[PDB]
Amino acid sequence: FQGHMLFISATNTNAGKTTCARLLAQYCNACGVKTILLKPIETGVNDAINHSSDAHLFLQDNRLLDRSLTLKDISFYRYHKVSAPLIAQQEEDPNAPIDTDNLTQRLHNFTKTYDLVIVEGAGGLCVPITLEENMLDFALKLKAKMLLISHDNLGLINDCLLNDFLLKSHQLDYKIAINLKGNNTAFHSISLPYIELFNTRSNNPIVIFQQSLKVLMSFALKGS
Amino acid sequence: FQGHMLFISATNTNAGKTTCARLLAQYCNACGVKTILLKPIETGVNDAINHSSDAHLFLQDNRLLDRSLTLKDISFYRYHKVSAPLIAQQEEDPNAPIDTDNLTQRLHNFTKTYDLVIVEGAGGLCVPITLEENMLDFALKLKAKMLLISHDNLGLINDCLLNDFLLKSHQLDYKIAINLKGNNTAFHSISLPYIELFNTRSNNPIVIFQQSLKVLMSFALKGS
Ligand SMILES: Nc1ncnc2c1ncn2[C@@H]1O[C@H](COP(=O)(O)OP(=O)(O)NP(=O)(O)O)[C@@H](O)[C@H]1O
Ligand SMILES: Nc1ncnc2c1ncn2[C@@H]1O[C@H](COP(=O)(O)OP(=O)(O)NP(=O)(O)O)[C@@H](O)[C@H]1O
Ligand SMILES: [Mg+2]
Ligand SMILES: [Mg+2]
Repeated sequence: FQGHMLFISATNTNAGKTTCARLLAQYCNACGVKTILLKPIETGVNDAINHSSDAHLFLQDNRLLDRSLTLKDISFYRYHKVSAPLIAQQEEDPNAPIDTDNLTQRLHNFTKTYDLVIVEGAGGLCVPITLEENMLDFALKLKAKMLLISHDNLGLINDCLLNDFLLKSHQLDYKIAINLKGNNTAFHSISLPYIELFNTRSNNPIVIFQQSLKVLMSFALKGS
Repeated sequence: FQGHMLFISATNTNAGKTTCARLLAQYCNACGVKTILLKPIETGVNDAINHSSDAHLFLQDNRLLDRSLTLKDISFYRYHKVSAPLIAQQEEDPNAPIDTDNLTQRLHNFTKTYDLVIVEGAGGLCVPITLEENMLDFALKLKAKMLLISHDNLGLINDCLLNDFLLKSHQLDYKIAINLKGNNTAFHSISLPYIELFNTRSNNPIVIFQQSLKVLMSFALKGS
């Protein structure tokens, strides 16, 4: 088999995809599992003046494995508008719809040279890419496994379970992981009691990302 | 037929259920459609010291139609903890699980005396009530129509469409309405372009609450 592919989505923008992706790739690389970070679609950027977008952060990490990589090797559709990608594309690049067949080829080409290809999405599972496809559709076309990152605040129960319902209704292997930030102990008192109950009753438990680097590495790499 | 019943849920706590419920009930009552507001389950309250919970606000509105109403007539399970109702119940009232058969009877009794019974939920569609039921399950047992209120910020696309997927996967009549707050014009530039596209492609469009009091009154009251 060629390298494994793990898509990283989230309950919400700013839940922690980039933070968690970078931590997981660092952990895998430290275990000798050669791992690249890709951000194929990114909104909210201005590359002429700012070098700290997600693709820039990924690029810094990635060049520890390949100095020759450049931004355009790991991120392909980039927009200024802080919006769903479909809208940003229609406004800023009307003649170039996002081509997910092209993306699928470019992402799978990295499975030749990496043990694990981590793909950060944008927006959320239902956020529109093209007129006919959302982020989940893209992940399904990739045949990737899915890591959905949740925020750690009140509301995470509802958000996790809305995504669980959508994911379980589709043919893909997925995990949900809560990105539990430092200084948050309300989580343990308010939300954790239900996560624990849910996990006794579910075949696919919701985990805490920070407790789960080994589990998530195992998940990403298992099988064919 | 006896009075109609409309359940009000949301994308997130604080999206605007109470605000929108009170506006819709006021509009219906001003049209001669006798409407009561109920908050059967409420967390985060301390009735010994605070009289501005959702049930208190509903009670003030409701007593314009019936002076004899009291808090216990319109709200039945009330907890101090700011959490999902299941957790608050297990911690504060371990011997009294929330009984949704009891709730269904109490809520339906108001269809004798009102043209429309508006029922605010808590937490979100997937938030747990009992070990076996969430808010959506409660609304399904009620046989109510559903009004899901969305927030108006970046992220509303994903949130609305996650709820749309869950709702359309169940046997109930529902609308999604965005609670568009004053002073928000980013909405029109950032999110509205996709809502408009989605609505051309959907048999059940996402509306803006503030544009939709007549439409939503019609929805709540139509048919048997
Ligand atoms: N565990 C954490 N501890 C402390 N800060 C965090 C943590 N996770 C995320 N952050 C901060 O929260 C912000 C958002 O996190 P980030 O990982 O960029 O989210 P994201 O989901 O990738 N955002 P986006 O790609 O724009 O949708 C950043 O400033 C992070 O540094
Ligand atoms: N359209 C609006 N314009 C201005 N303020 C609003 C608007 N909608 C909601 N708010 C305020 O936002 C806060 C939350 O609204 P509220 O209607 O109480 O939400 P909710 O969904 O019922 N909350 P909860 O029942 O606790 O889950 C309140 O302080 C409201 O006054
Ligand atoms: Mg990111
Ligand atoms: Mg409320």
